[PDB]
Amino acid sequence: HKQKVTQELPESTSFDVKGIEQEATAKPFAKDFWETHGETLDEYNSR
Amino acid sequence: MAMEQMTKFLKESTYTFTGDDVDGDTVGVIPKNMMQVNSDPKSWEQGRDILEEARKGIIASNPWITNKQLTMYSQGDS
Amino acid sequence: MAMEQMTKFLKESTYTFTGDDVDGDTVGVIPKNMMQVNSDPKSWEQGRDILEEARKGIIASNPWITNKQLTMYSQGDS
Repeated sequence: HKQKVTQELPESTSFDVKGIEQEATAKPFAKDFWETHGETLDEYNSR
Repeated sequence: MAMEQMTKFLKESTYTFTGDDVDGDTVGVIPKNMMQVNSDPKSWEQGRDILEEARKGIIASNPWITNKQLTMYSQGDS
Repeated sequence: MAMEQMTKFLKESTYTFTGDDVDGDTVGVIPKNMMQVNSDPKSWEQGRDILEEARKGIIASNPWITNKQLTMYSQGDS
């Protein structure tokens, strides 16, 4: 008699959904002003 | 020190709006980061003018409000 | 007695850091055990200097901070 059970296995799949990635942590407004205008916020308002 | 440091951080990075006579002379608070129009952060100043011309521009078109006075709010990117 | 004893224990084994004008003139508290550089505990003093040269050394390189002022903290071994 033939064995009515096959080594063939059932298959499940992962709920892999990719949406839209996020923007990285934008620079702080103080550091933004620094490496763009070479001088901090305090040194800019003293004028 | 925590108070002075969070206060300095909010003072350097945010900006209060104000209009006509309103108790407490403050209508909303938006960060100086969400108001730029260029890549350099000083440009926030320019982006401020439009808003003060927009808010008034709305009051000059929607006068029926309770007071001739709106609010202001910046959630997410808006 | 509990107060005086825990106070003496913290005074003999810890050390407050301080910088420029900061409300309360205290920026972090690290134990005198995690600052040694040799096997003898007095060496903590030496290990202190580096930190006061490192913190300043960071302020002299990262001036854009809110205040020219950092914090300090020692969790685990760090």
